[PDB]
Amino acid sequence: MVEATGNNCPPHIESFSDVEMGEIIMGNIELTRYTRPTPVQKHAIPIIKEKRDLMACAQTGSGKTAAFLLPILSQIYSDGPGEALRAMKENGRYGRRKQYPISLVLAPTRELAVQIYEEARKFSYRSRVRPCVVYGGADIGQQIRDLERGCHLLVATPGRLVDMMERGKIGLDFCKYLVLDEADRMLDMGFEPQIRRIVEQDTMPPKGVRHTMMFSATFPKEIQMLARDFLDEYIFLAVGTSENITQKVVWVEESDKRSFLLDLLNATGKDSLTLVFVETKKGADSLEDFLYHEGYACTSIHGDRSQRDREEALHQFRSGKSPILVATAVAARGLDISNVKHVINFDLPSDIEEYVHRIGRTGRNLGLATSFFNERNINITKDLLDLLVEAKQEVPSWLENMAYEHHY
Ligand SMILES: Nc1ncnc2c1ncn2[C@@H]1O[C@H](COP(=O)(O)O)[C@@H](O)[C@H]1O
Repeated sequence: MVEATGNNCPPHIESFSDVEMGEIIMGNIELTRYTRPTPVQKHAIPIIKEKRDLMACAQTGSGKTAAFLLPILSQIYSDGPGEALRAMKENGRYGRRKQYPISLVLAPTRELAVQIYEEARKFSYRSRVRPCVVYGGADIGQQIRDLERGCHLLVATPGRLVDMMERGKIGLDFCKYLVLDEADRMLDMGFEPQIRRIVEQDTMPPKGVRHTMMFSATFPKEIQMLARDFLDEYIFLAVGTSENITQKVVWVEESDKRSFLLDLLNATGKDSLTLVFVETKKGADSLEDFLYHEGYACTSIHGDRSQRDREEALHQFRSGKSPILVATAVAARGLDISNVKHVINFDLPSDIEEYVHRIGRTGRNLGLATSFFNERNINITKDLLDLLVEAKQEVPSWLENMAYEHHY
């Protein structure tokens, strides 16, 4: 889970439409095919939309890039500087030869800057904002020519940005959004003097005028001290498994799933915790009852359970008194369940996205996900095949077969 702490902290959201980001952003989100905000996004988006400074301890895989880009671009579209007044300000003797970014994102490496820039383009599509990216280790002439086409949003490595500033190619006078991404890694690389020259020693509006966000995977003292210097009345956001997981997919008819489950639980040793996902609340109650009467210590959680029922279930699971948890996915979202050795998709979900999040509960090191598949699940065939192949897992032969069927 995610915790956010500070004075008057805006509450989190559940979906992108919970804040009014406008039609350009919302249409771009549909093109990007994000369906719901990740945990860091759920917190960071309303924080940024409310114009609050943010210190976020979060890493890659978080969705931290869109967590900052979405609300920043949204604000620029909603209430960015007036076009014509701004052109008067930026038009020199030779035309627009120096650019004045509304938003600056600092990043440690060319590879990270480029990723942030590519995500920005996904969200700046059909808007007035042209993002741009500059980085060390590549021809500067080329970058300067590109800046001249427009950077309302500039992504940059710190050394190359200082170079651009010294050359008079970039002005920070109107820069209203500053993001430091992987701030820890930037300090590790010795960029702090460059960052201080960018932020404190030139023309960037000071904290409380500009809006500032910092992201790092770690939070040492030096980062807390940078946050204190750079951030005004900020909120502290702390976020609490990829290929550590063996994935088994087996063909199981509905009337066979309980028996198949028993065999899986019989092969379980130790105190290994098992998470069993089912489709429905009824399904959860019914399966927990079957297991109890079969002599298994298990518990269950779903949406119609009280907060007390839920706390009691988690207590037994976490002590390992009842080392099998039966859950609907909607019920498991948000609660802390880590040391799961085995995730069982007793029923598969309709979307491969939900599949990925479910199996992400095991091996945060060794982990196992076993999924029961039948005719009800034809619709995820190709996406599941793509996922298995990508993770270098065993692909059932019948799955590759079904994947290419044009007759059934
Ligand atoms: N709401 C979302 N839904 C699905 N994928 C996302 C979402 N937000 C970010 N991502 C993806 O998550 C991955 C890691 O993002 P990041 O942590 O921003 O490096 C990238 O592939 C993003 O495109």
